[PDB]
Amino acid sequence: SGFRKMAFPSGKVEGCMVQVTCGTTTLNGLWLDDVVYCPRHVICTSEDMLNPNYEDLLIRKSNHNFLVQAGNVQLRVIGHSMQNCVLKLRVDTANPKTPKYKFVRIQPGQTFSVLACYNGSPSGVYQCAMRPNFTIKGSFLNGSCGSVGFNIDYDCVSFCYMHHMELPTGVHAGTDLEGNFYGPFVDRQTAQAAGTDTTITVNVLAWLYAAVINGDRWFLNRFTTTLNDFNLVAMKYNYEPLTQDHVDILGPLSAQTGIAVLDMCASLKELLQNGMNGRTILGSALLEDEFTPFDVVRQCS
Amino acid sequence: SGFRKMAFPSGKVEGCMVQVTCGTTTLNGLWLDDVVYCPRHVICTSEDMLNPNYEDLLIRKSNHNFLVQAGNVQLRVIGHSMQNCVLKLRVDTANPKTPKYKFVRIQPGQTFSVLACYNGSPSGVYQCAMRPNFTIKGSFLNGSCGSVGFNIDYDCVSFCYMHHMELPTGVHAGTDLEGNFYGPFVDRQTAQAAGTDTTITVNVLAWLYAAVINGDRWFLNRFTTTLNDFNLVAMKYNYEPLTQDHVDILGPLSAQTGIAVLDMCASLKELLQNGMNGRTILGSALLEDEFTPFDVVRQCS
Ligand SMILES: Cn1cnc(Cn2c(=O)nc(Nc3cc4cn(C)nc4cc3Cl)n(Cc3cc(F)c(F)cc3F)c2=O)n1
Ligand SMILES: Cn1cnc(Cn2c(=O)nc(Nc3cc4cn(C)nc4cc3Cl)n(Cc3cc(F)c(F)cc3F)c2=O)n1
Repeated sequence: SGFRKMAFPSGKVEGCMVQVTCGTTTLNGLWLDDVVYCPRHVICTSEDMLNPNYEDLLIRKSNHNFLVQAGNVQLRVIGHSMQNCVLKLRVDTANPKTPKYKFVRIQPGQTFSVLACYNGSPSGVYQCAMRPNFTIKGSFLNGSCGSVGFNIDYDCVSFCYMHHMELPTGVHAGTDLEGNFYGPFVDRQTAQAAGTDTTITVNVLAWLYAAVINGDRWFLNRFTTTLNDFNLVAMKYNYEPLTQDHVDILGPLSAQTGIAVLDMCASLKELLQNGMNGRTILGSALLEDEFTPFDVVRQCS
Repeated sequence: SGFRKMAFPSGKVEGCMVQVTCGTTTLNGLWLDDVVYCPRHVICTSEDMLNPNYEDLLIRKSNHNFLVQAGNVQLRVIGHSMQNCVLKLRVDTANPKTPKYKFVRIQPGQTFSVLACYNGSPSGVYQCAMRPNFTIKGSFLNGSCGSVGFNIDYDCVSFCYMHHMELPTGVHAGTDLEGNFYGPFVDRQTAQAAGTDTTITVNVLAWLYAAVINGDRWFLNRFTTTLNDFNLVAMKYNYEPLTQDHVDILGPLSAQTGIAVLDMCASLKELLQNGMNGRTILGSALLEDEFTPFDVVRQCS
């Protein structure tokens, strides 16, 4: 029993982080086989950071301009290329601890583990979700550029996020491991605004099922609603649309608990309309939306 | 910016977990140097589990009754001893990935990372606190016995918890790595009740400082209170006493934010008396008490 914000064990990823330095600019890189992946922002001097032309900046570089340090051992760069917003540095040594891995891009509403990293040294691990507005509400300080987000399936690490910058609201923006940004952001040191966010409805329902599995049932009721009558109220509360696919994905949880999805939706409608009234669900006083149906099944087996 | 429930990177601990089997009973063990540490409950058959006499059960065992599996490799047991509620199995192979480590016992109110483990295989990592009543609000399923909790300081892993059982309220009880239980619990398969819990006041104040560092200031006020007038109200709300040592420990956070501790206490008194009124602090709608002052400084550098 119990329900926590649970990350994947980070060991397989810790063994891949290195430090990348170009000039006096430094950040974190990801060493897989004989390639190091890192934000291309590393080739910016402090004067290039506001408005870089990255093609210009990189053609002025050679392999010897890149200092890669894997803990103690300096890795010799023997090639460099740029792929969208990530730089690829070929090194003369394959990482002997390279896990089986994939580069996957995730969807808004999906979760992943973040290994926060500073000067190539892992500092902490936490779980988060990609928000509907393509930001993440991370925890990152100066020096965290290049930290990665990932999921693990069996023994395969699916890398899905590489951290780039913090927006003025304190939320975070980055790319997939092919260098393509999540959301309408660009890798310049300029203030950029996140769009309006929404609440991930299917995740809230998944978490309510987790509560029932763990014996929190006070919010349940005998009522039911239709899909469209639910979506009419929820969207007044800045909730995203609940599709039949979302209802379908919630199937297994509905089966294990014996509570129909539209029955759970009637509970959520009342919680939205009435609040939670000095009560908690799984230790929280608000409706938690950063647990996917898969996360719930994973933790509530 | 940002503030999350952040665990330590788990790699150094993942490399130490093994599976221990005695008869048909199986659980997780911790392999450090040439010793495997695990709950002594493993020597119980299903019929011994309710009311074991562990000295009796163990004298009837020999080294060949213990199957230790480090992933693929079977470790040969060459000795066994029992220390309080943990069993020590000497093996013929030192763990080549043994980190620098210590066995430390933690205090109620202190936090640690949990590596949840099943059949010797790490599954997830999360952060939690030792509650004032010496339980932890973990997330554990069947097969998690022997999972460990830890902190990391520089490169040294300080092991502080080994998981044993789940209580009827769904909270969790275990021992330090010397086998001495936290709290008034015993390793028998009988229903045991946790005592009444309290809220960790110094941690709530630390988290309010974290909020101010992250720009959440709506709960601040121009008032101040005395230590004893604060403790009179807080204890009406099942909060633990705030000592001058607690005020002293909060010193650095008070200095970095320029908010005196008893000024922050006046904010907490109002939050307790008035509630939070449809507003959130660092993404939570209740007063979070599982972040220590050190956790805040760690994450809000
Ligand atoms: C508060 N915070 C939260 N997350 C972050 C991540 N982050 C970062 O770590 N570094 C950044 N700028 C750099 C300055 C450097 C100074 N030296 C010596 N080396 C440096 C390297 C970097 Cl990468 N930034 C800002 C930033 C990074 C980008 F990749 C980008 F495209 C635009 C940006 F404005 C940053 O956000 N900090
Ligand atoms: C739901 N939950 C949450 N945490 C836990 C931890 N936990 C556990 O993992 N196993 C336990 N009993 C066993 C049964 C076995 C069956 N086989 C084949 N092997 C087994 C091994 C164990 Cl250890 N228990 C119960 C329990 C474990 C103890 F160590 C103890 F002292 C008293 C107890 F009641 C358990 O709580 N489950």
